[PDB]
Amino acid sequence: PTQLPYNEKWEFPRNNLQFGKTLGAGAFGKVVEATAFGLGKEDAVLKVAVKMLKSTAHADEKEALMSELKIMSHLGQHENIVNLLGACTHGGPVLVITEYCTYGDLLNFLRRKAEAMLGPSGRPLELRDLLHFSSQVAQGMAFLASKNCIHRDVAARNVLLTNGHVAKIGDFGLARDIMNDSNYIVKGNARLPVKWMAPESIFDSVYTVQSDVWSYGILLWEIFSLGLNPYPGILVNSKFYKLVKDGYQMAQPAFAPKNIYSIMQACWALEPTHRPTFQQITSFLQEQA
Ligand SMILES: COc1cnc2[nH]cc(Cc3ccc(NCc4ccc(C(F)(F)F)cc4)nc3)c2c1
Repeated sequence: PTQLPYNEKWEFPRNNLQFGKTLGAGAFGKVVEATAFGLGKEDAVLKVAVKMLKSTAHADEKEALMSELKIMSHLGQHENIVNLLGACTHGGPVLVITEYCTYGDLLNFLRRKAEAMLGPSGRPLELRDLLHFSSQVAQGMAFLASKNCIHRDVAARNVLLTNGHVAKIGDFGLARDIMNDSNYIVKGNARLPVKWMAPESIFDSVYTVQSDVWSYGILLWEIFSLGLNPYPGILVNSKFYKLVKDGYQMAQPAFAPKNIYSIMQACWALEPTHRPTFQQITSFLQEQA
């Protein structure tokens, strides 16, 4: 968990990085765009996303970034996650070099796309596009699940779009301003994305792959509503916790076929083991796309 080894195959020279604009910034971290020179086997020169701490960060934050790095090394690579390209551990602050995704997170892309289509009164989205997006994050999640890996924050804001509009699951983490983010509710000590959480996660503080499958259900909802907020208009309070515990589910989104909303409902099984596996979801979605 903390005792994994950082392999130095990933080690990259920070002086071979030319930084661009900041892509996102949290309290104690940020993601900045950069150009790396001689990166990888083929000595590629490409645009990367670099994840780093700010000056405000302390040893606590340093440890987390390192651990995250150790995990990304452990996991392996898959087309539908945000891959680790390299890391700078020596001679300065820890820098994490990952794939750069031209279109940013899925949530804004969906929201800004929808506005463009409404406009008249790139090209517009069609139902195939949402199926593909949904499909791809399933392949990605299914990859983690094969590694006994738990994301604990599945949502459209942490799903990124590269060229060709290929979806990759990531985690902004320190690079997200969750202190002022209303999608993150203050429960006790922690700030949690409550509306995406399985009931067992909220109450028993239990996180499994199946709790991630629940969160994926919420994700499908975001996609087929073109970026609406989950449980819209509903304040997170005692009533809201009771409702979820008693099997309250959102209504069908405007753009979901009934079989897609059916799969949303299966993700929201109150019993964790009754929810689908990510592979099940993948093969079904692949077929629809
Ligand atoms: C905004 O415009 C962009 C453009 N390209 C981009 N590439 C990566 C990000 C944001 C980002 C940067 C790094 C990162 N890494 C954290 C992480 C943790 C865990 C995984 C995992 F588990 F899915 F493998 C992936 C990524 N996750 C997300 C980005 C933002």
